[PDB]
Formats: sequence, C-alpha cells, structure tokens
Amino acid sequence: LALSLTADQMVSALLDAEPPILYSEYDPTRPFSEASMMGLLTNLADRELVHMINWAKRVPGFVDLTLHDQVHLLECAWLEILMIGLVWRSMEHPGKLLFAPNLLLDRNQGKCVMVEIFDMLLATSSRFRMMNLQGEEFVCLKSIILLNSGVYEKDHIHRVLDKITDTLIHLMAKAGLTLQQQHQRLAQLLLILSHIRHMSNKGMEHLYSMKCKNVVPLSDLLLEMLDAHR
Amino acid sequence: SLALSLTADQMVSALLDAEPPILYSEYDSMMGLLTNLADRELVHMINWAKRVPGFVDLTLHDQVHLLECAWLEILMIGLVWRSMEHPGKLLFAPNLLLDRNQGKCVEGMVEIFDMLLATSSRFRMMNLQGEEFVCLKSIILLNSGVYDHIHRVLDKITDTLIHLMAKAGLTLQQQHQRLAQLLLILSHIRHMSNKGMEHLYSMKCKNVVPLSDLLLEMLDAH
Amino acid sequence: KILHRLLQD
Amino acid sequence: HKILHRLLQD
Ligand SMILES: Oc1ccc(C(c2ccccc2)=C2[C@H]3CCC[C@@H]2CCC3)cc1
Ligand SMILES: Oc1ccc(C(c2ccccc2)=C2[C@H]3CCC[C@@H]2CCC3)cc1
Repeated sequence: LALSLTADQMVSALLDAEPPILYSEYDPTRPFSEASMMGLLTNLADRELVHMINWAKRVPGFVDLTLHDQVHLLECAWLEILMIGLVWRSMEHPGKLLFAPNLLLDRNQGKCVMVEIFDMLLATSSRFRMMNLQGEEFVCLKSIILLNSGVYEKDHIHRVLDKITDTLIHLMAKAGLTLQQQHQRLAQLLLILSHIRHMSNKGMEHLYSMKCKNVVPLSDLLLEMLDAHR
Repeated sequence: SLALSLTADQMVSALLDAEPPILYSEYDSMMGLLTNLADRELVHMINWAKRVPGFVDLTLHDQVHLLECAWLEILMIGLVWRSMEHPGKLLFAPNLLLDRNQGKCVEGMVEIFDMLLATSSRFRMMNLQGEEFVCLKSIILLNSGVYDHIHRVLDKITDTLIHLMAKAGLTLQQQHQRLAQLLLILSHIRHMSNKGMEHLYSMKCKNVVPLSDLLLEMLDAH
Repeated sequence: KILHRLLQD
Repeated sequence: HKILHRLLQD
C-alpha cells in the first residue's frame, strides 16, 4: 500500500506526518540554574517521544509491520530521530543547539555537563546548512533512520527504503540537479546518517553515565527506551 | 589530488592494489587470539590507508584522527566481507572460523556476533562485489570523522561506485537504490563499531584482556 | 511495555 | 610518540 505512492505522494504523506516543535518549561522571568538543564531536556524529550510515536504510524509502510517490529524500530531509532530533528532546528542558529524555541544551548553550557556531543551535533547541523538541506529531504532522511535502525517483515522494509530513495532522487531532480549531483548529494546525506548513528550511541552512553549517577529524573517511558540499548 | 586525478577505472584499480592481505590467527584465550590478530591487522590497515588515493594529501594530524575513528569499522567490514562464503559463521581468519556460540564466553560479544552475521548476510543477499567493497571501505575511512578535499574525494568514490554499477548493467534507478542500501549498511557498521568499542573498553577496565600498545592507544582515542 | 500501549490507535 | 603517529610517517 505504501509501494503504490508517487514521489510527490510520499513527500506529501511525510510532511503531513511531521510532529510539532515543542516548548520547554523554562521560565524566562526567573534566573535559570545550570544544574537544572538535564531536567529540562529529559522533560522535553519525554514529551517529544509521544509525538514521534504517532509520527511513525503515519510513515508509509510502518503500520504494515507487526507490533513487535514497530517496537524494535522505535526502540533502536528514538535518539537518532530526536537528534536529526534537533540538528534540523539548529540550522538557522549557528553555534547553538535549538532543543526548543525557548531552550537554546551554547557550547559553554555543555561544559557544565556533554561538550563532545555538542560539537558533533553542531558540525552535523552546519553541514546540513552547508548543503542547504530541504524540508522535503529532511522528512525522507528521518523516515529512513526509523526503518534502518534495526541491525539484526524483511523485504517490506527494503522495498519502502527503495521507495524513499526514489523520492529523494526525485526531489533533487526536480530542483534541477544533474544526474551526477543527485548521486553525490544522495551519498553525502546518507553518510551523514552514519554520524547520526554515531552521535546517538555516544548520547546513549552519556545518558547511562548520568542515570547511574542519579542526575537525570527519567520517566517510565524513557527508562524503557534507554534500557533497550543494553 | 591524486584521487581527483584518477579515472573511475584507475580509482578501482588503485583501491584493489592497496588491499591488505588476509592474516592467520597465531599462538603466542579467544580474546587473546582476536587481540593478536587485530593488532597485526592494524599494521596492514595503516599501510593500506596510506595507499588510499587522497588520504596522503591530508595532514598527518588528520590522518591520525580518521584512523583513530575508523579502525574498528574497517576491521569489521573486512571481517564481514571475508565471512560471506560461510553462512552463520565469522571468518576472523582462515584458521579461525567462529559461530555465534563461541562469542558467549566473553560477555557482550554474542550480540555483536549476531549483528556481524546479519550484516554479512545482507552483503551476501546484495551480491556485493569486491570492487564495491574496496570503495565502501575507503568511504568508511574518509567519513569516520563526524568531526572540502575529503568531500571531493568522497564524491569521487561515489561516482566510482555509480560507475561500477553502470558497468554491471544496472539501470539508473537500480543504481541509486543499490547505492542507498550499501551506504545504509555503513550506518549499521558504525553502530557495531560503537558497541564493539564499548565492549573493548569495559574488558580493559575489568582487566580481563591484555590489549596491545597500539590497540590501547587507538581505544584511548575514544 | 509502555511503547506497546502508546503504539495503539 | 603515538604508535599510529609514527607508523603513518615511517
Ligand atoms: O530533542 C532532544 C534530543 C536529545 C535530547 C537528549 C536527551 C534525550 C533523552 C533524555 C534527556 C535528554 C540529549 C542527551 C543529553 C544531552 C543532549 C541531547 C543529546 C545527547 C543525549 C533531548 C532532546
Ligand atoms: O578483524 C577483527 C575484527 C574484530 C576483532 C575484534 C577485536 C578487535 C580488537 C581487539 C580485539 C578483538 C572484535 C571485538 C570482540 C568480539 C569480536 C570483534 C568485534 C567486536 C569487538 C578482531 C579482529
């Protein structure tokens, strides 16, 4: 059923599936303590997850999978998906990470808890800005991340991935890119996904380092998503 | 750059000529054998890297960082490639062929074994070619830095991959789909390397395995 | 598993 | 020096 969409219909479906940009519960009229930063991020991420889950259901081909595989994919990809969203939002804000419109993180703040993770997220963000990443391309890449998270039902995922690839190529071709440019742009975008996978695993480690240190008040949901990674 | 001075066929030929040899497991304990094997593989890998077009053009600082970031990934794609003719088995060496059950007595490795086997299976189903393999491995090296010349060489290898597929009789549509799938597998290799790195560091901390000086330095980069 | 409940509808 | 550093220039 997802294999019967056009490239324009695929883009249209993915754009409609997009979750909203959420706000943090940061109070601007009151002085912000640096030690409460992880509290804001945890609270934010936990609320983002619900919107992400319903976004996944609206990704063509996802519901066609069994409940088990839907769970495994979401468990594997959730931090990656949060990160590519974060990276996308931080494009027009050079040097900083836009977790929320009312939650901007600068490099020196990272030195209070995460500096290495910060620099990699910025580098990924600026690279998207350098490549002038488009919103249509963004939703394709994010859907690819979801479907490609599981390392170890099978052929269906493959056919949908090919479908999103054609969609991406169709977008680049519609923009006026030559055949060579389409291949090169497609290559660079998917190579950035490896960096996103890398950052996700490091962030997961960082989350374990703090969860064991009783530094991050996590929800039952986040504990469940985190425990999936050993 | 030399990489930008080569044709597509010249690029393939240079990468194939740069290939390290398949080594054997040696006596001097499963982790002991793996550590000794990997350590000797690393020496050939560094020599291989210097033979990858565009890599020498980098400053020695940049070369160190890329290798420090990629080394386990490169070991893994090599392992995965060597294992393609042995379903359900990992060919670390011709005299060291292991299944998932051998990765139990070390903790945290049997999960990595399963992922390596699944990755090997994917390359098998895709009918991955040697020419494609050496392109991917070079891409892994140059993309390891999550941290314009490198981008240019990466585009060159991309064109080279497309060239190989076109030569094989694949249509343009089949070309970008196959390219996409291969590059998506690189995300899985990155993932496996991160987990492997975690396992190695924990084993070092627990003082259960004696990693070599080079491996200690490489691991200490992460 | 909480993810199961949220994945409904 | 670092072993990797020396091997790359050797
Ligand atoms: O949109 C996002 C994206 C990532 C995050 C989170 C996060 C996730 C779960 C719980 C707490 C924090 C993180 C963590 C910690 C530091 C910031 C970022 C990136 C790396 C992992 C938060 C919001
Ligand atoms: O070609 C390879 C590939 C991987 C390995 C090694 C290895 C690496 C460094 C030191 C010791 C062992 C490993 C380790 C242990 C389990 C097998 C694999 C994969 C994940 C980490 C060794 C040789």
